[PDB]
Amino acid sequence: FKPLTVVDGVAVNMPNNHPDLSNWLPSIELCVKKYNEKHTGGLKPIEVIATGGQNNQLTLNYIHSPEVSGENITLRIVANPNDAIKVC
Amino acid sequence: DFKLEQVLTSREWQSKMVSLIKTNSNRPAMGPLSRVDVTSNVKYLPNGTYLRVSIVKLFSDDNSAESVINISEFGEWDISDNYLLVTPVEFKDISSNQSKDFTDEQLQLITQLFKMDAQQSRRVDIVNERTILFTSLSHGSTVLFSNS
Repeated sequence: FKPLTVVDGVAVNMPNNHPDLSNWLPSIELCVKKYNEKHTGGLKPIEVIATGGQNNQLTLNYIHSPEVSGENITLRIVANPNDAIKVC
Repeated sequence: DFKLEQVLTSREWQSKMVSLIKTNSNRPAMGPLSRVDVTSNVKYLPNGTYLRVSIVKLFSDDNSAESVINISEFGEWDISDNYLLVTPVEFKDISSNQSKDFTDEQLQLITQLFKMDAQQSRRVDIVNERTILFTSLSHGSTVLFSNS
């Protein structure tokens, strides 16, 4: 994978050769931070992998350390980027 | 080259996805849908067959699931380089609705849309020893994890 951004010291990555996700960033920053409030220490993600963008749909996959990777989850936002900030 | 096959077949795989929909104002043939929780379990057998069961909960305003769909699946699977090529053979849906928010036709549509995403081929990325990521051509993705 390749980096997109970092939020609360969690690396937000995206696939190699992925489209431009920079138009989502404020929504990504917010949805990572609002997730961290429930997930401290050992529950905190070691990365988030973003995908989507095309067709007004963003996907964030939360990766926890492999000791507790049963907490791994996909959050999908079905909102245009202007709406997406209000969803989180 | 079957490295990827050893990973998929060695384990049963599980996932959760929450879909949050504030573009709900753009589709009333889905109805008052605000949120969707999907929990899934899948095994890929060395046969070249898989089986999958998914629990879909639909939410309106209630932090209560207005409607639950159980979708059970069976099919063929194959690999080509990093791509997992699925081929569904049967999709069974059984529904439960404890609410007047959702109509039969809206649950049927949402069942058809989960059937449309289940049919698609997906790039497999190994995230760690317990974790894989599936990515579709439409750039949608899901993270799967395994217990033991």
